[PDB]
Amino acid sequence: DEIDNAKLIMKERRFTASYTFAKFSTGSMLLTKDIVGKSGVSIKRLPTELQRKFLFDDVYLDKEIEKVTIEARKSNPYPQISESSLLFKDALDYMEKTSSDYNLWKLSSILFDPVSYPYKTDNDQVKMALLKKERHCRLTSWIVSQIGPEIEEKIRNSSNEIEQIFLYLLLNDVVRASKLAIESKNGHLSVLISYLGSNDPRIRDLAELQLQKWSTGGCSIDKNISKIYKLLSGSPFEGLFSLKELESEFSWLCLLNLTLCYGQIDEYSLESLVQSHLDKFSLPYDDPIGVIFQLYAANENTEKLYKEVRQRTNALDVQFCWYLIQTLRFNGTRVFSKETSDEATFAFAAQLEFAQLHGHSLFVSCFLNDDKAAEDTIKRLVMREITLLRASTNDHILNRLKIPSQLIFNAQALKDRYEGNYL
Amino acid sequence: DEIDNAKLIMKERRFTASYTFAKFSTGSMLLTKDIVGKSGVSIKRLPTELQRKFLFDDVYLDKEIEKVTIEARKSNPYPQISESSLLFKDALDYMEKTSSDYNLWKLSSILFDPVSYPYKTDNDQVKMALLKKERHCRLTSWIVSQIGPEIEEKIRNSSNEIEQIFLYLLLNDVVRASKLAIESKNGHLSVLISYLGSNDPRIRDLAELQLQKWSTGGCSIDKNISKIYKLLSGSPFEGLFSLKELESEFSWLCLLNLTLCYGQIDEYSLESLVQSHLDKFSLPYDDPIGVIFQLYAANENTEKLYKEVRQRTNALDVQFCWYLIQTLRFNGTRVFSKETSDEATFAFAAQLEFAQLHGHSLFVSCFLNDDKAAEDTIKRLVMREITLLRASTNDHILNRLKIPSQLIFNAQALKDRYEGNYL
Amino acid sequence: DMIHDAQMDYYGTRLATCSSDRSVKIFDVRNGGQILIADLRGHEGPVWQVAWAHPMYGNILASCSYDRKVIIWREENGTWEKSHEHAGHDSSVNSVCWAPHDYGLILACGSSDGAISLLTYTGEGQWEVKKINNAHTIGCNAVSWAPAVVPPSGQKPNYIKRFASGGCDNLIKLWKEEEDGQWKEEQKLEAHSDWVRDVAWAPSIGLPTSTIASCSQDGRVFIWTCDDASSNTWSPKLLHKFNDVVWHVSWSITANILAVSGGDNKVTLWKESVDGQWVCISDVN
Amino acid sequence: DMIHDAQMDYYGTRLATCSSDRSVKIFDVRNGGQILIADLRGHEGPVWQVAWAHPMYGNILASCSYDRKVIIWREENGTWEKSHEHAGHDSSVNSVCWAPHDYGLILACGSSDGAISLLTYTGEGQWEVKKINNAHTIGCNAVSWAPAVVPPSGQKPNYIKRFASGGCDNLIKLWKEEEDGQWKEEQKLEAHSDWVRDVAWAPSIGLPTSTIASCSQDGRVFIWTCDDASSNTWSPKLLHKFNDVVWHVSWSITANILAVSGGDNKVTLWKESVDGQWVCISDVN
Repeated sequence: DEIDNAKLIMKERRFTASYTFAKFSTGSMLLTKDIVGKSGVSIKRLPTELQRKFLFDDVYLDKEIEKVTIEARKSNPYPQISESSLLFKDALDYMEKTSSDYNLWKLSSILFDPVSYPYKTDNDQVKMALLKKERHCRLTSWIVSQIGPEIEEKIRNSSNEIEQIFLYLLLNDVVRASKLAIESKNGHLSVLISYLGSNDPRIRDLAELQLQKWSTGGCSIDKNISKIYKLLSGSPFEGLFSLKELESEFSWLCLLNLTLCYGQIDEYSLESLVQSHLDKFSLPYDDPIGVIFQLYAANENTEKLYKEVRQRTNALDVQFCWYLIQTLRFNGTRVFSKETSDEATFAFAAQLEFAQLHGHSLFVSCFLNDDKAAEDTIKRLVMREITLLRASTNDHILNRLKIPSQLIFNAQALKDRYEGNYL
Repeated sequence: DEIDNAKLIMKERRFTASYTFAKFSTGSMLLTKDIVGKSGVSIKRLPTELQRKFLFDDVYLDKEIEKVTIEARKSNPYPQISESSLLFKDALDYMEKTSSDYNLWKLSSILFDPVSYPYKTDNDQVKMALLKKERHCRLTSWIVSQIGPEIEEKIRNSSNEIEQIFLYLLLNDVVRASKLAIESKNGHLSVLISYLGSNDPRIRDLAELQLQKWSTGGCSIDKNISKIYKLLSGSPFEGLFSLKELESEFSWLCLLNLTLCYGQIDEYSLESLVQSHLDKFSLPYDDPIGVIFQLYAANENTEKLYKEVRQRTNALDVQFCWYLIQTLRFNGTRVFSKETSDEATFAFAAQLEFAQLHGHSLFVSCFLNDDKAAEDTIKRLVMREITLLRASTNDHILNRLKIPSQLIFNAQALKDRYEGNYL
Repeated sequence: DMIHDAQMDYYGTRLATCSSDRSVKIFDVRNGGQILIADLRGHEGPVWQVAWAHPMYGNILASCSYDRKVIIWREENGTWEKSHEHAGHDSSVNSVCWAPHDYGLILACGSSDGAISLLTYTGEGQWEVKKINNAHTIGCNAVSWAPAVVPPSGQKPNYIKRFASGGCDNLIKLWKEEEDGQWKEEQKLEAHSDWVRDVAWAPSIGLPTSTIASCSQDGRVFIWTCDDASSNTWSPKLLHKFNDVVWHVSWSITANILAVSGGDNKVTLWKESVDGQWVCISDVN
Repeated sequence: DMIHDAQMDYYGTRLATCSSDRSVKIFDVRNGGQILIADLRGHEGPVWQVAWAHPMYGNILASCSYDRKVIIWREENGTWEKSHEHAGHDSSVNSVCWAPHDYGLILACGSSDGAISLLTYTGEGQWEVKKINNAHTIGCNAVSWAPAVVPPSGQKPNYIKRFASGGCDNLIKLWKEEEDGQWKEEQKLEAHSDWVRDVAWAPSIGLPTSTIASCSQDGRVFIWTCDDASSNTWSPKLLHKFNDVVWHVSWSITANILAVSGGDNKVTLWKESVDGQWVCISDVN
């Protein structure tokens, strides 16, 4: 007598017994129906796929804040970042030297963080050339450590001293590569190896001109003695006796180090140099250290590539992307569009919300260009999580972020007011 | 020492530890990977959502086969249906009188199954008029049973006898509607009610002409005495005192019965008549008996509506659709396109394949016009399931379906041959 | 037995609910644990949707129902009594929603008779009701408010005050409060082949590219978009189609993730890719 | 530990399998119960895909592998020995497939070096190998045969003998047996933004509207429909995109249901609606 209406209405309403439902809520939690609730309201929560430990310790957020200068925007009292001396370097301390992160980070910190020479020198053509180089070593010197285990060990495997030498070169170790040369009664090499570090056409030609001759009948010598002269020719990969063959067992990074050390075609941009390597060789698909290079390599097209890249790969950590754009934007390092920046600032500031990290979330919100949006978010974020942003989060985050005296009092008053009746 | 290749190759192959897989097989079963198999090959099978019990009993398939005439096609020995005396009626026996199916089926069997005199009188003006009517009663007589509980019971509720009468009319029960009229000292009605069944303009006008007058300062009149005269006017729903108001508590079908009994507005075709009702009233959503009417109603546009209809509703059962097209195609009853027929023959013959009931599949397969396709399927179906189509399925299905002597021997030989080595 | 709609309170403290047993239960979730607090009974028919007003007006919660009546329950010290009721529609009332807190305390209700009432609040226990007859052909199911958007003087701006709404005619009509006083249908949106089930006006992340989502009996989910402010252009884009009906759709606040409820008792999440195509991020339950 | 591909025998009697442990296991399934029958070991590297030849040639099964070699195992009274082997490619061999039984007993193999061998069988233990170098840029992953289609004399027709094939260059190149004797790339299909994973040539239900499905790293599944009014016009249509890669794709025989393997360890089924948009019929597992 009571089931026919449930049937009538269930039916007069196109309602299958399959009817389910779910709705997100203010705090960002969703309420699925499961039968697991006193009233069947599975209040599951939203996952912050944002995984990087240090984000959960006051110190980082707190300390990284002194790294900035806040100032109310031109169209309202809502704070926005004026100046930020933020470098990849900063982050290194909070990470561990064995993780790929430390690498990705340490790398960027090298490719982008600004080289800063100590003693001021009158001559500028010089200063510009030093930093030019400081950045050079810094990077090769790194890859030397990344290919250290790789090559070092691959050396224990030889009964061919000449091959042994070519290997020491591969580690940019001329000193030991030379010592070996003399000690094996293969001195003439110790000579070339001497020149290797410089740029002398005499040699260059002497090398190549020889190479050409070596292809006529008389081929009585080691692939190693050849490979070595090749390192003198200049371009070793696009050569008459190319090294493109090494892609077999060497790390693409082992090779790259070559093009950056012996693969000088003419004196010009490193960025463009790196880029030259990428052309002859393709890099590991989902590799973060890889991608980061393309970004460095594609100089002016920076933002364009980024956009292009992110559209195909889930290899760059939201927080990274953001920290990138930001460190690059406040150092002149590169060319980044307001639309794209804020586009990725939301991204991050969101994960931080999902996480219940309102201070970190809020803070990252300040790099918002769009004054309307900034205000828009901030008012929202604060109006809902005031209690959480009060008494112990460090006791003042909001005054630290130059947030509006009024907004605080307003949203504050509102909850005290809310709790007021509940009690 | 052995895990680094799994890692290298897993990686040198863009293979996430997420790699899964699944492939359908000849029998139509899919092999998912689950860890539930000795070798992790969950050989799950494909569901034949084709719910209708009788399909699993030899008798039906067997008996329904004598209902046909098979004949090899014009371009090969592959059998195709020449003649099929198949009617919805046939199916009724194997179903149960309480299910909506029996209705849907019983209904169609009325709207489409041929009507027929049982004695040879040939005034085509007469015979054509009889069948015209036989089909008429047959249908109203049905709806009378569908609205029986509905109205009958709704009558126990009335203190008003006049309203009681109007109700008896609604069931096309004049005899009792009249008796009541006289017994309540409301005789004049018993007179009109007398005329109601016929078509006399005198009355018709007498009614309407009165109705018009009743709208001028003459109240205290039963809505029932009015509603009744309305039933005389001719068109009751498109009237000067319309009954369109009844959509409130009456089954749309209750109304329809009206337009088919008192709404003979014009003396034409039934199909078009039914169609007239549909125009003033919206139909029940997801309703199979409903849809079937639109199909009957939209005469020449038959196939067009069908296409139109199937695109919005899962109310019409694959097997039905098929049986429809087929019973309609072999009786001249309607207009159906080869492309659309075969289009739906595959549909059905497929479900029958997932169920494994090949006997049915092969048979429905003969309802294929495209001689290439027919041959194409048949050769396939048989080549794979010969053993199953042999010794006990009734012992001859294949000879019964005028299938090729060669195909049998060929596919047969092939498996004996296959089993040959397996042993 | 089976609940229909249940929505968390602002400040995430309570959790009102309602099921076909005509009972509006308000639970409380402190720490993740559910704890009833009152069972507001009062509808002659199952309750459909339910919505919490903005804490700025104290603690209010309204629930509509198949009883053709809508109830507003205030709260005064634990005193969960109803301060007002409204039965301005003849057929059931499929949905309710509150206007962005700045417009004031306005409540929108779409019935099944094809109408739409709008309870505005006054100084005391008074409520005017500007109504919209024959808004949809066969009735209305969804009602969503357009995000409060602000347009040299001492004034709180006059907003565009719009609010969309789907129904049984398949049309998702948008609406607007004409400067004089009554709402008019700014535009229709016919992309659905059957009943529109729900229509949700995504919140603007300050961003001007206002969006709106809809799901219907046909089993398709469209995310209608407007390319710029003031251009009457709503270009629908297909999210996905399931062989079964979709019952509800909601927007996650920051990312604009769509929670798609419907089909196989399953609920899905979607985020629009850097490519423009929408994807399923995961399967709930 | 983890299997890769496993395919049921014709006549649904056996079930060959292979996993990364370099073992090609043939299990029997009579009544639904799995029962091993032999563990054909012989690959220096994990086995990738595996295919059963047509019973018309006895009982044959071929398996390719990362060992750059492909093996063909015959059967003579339980004698599961290999009658032939072929290491004509330098890099691993991602896939194999047999040509429709009418063309004869031809086997197609796509390597990772970017080539494609084609073992045709002769009278005895002999196998000619018409090969295709640099077919795809970075290698090949999929190889599928186009359904055997028949074109006044005593002759078994000369078929169009086509067979598609995806690879690491993102192109799904179709191919054709030139009247003289070698294959040429009739056409390229560039719709994928990353590696094409698998490519399956749907079987023609006698119907001339030949289709083909593909899935790739980008996580999209396309259905290249084609009305070859004598000219190659393959118009791709998007099935769906998941945020994760799709590993395999197969066609169900009658309905043309697509089994979509990939994404979240889940497998999906699809059928193109009476409307033209493809839908997910269900979730496996």
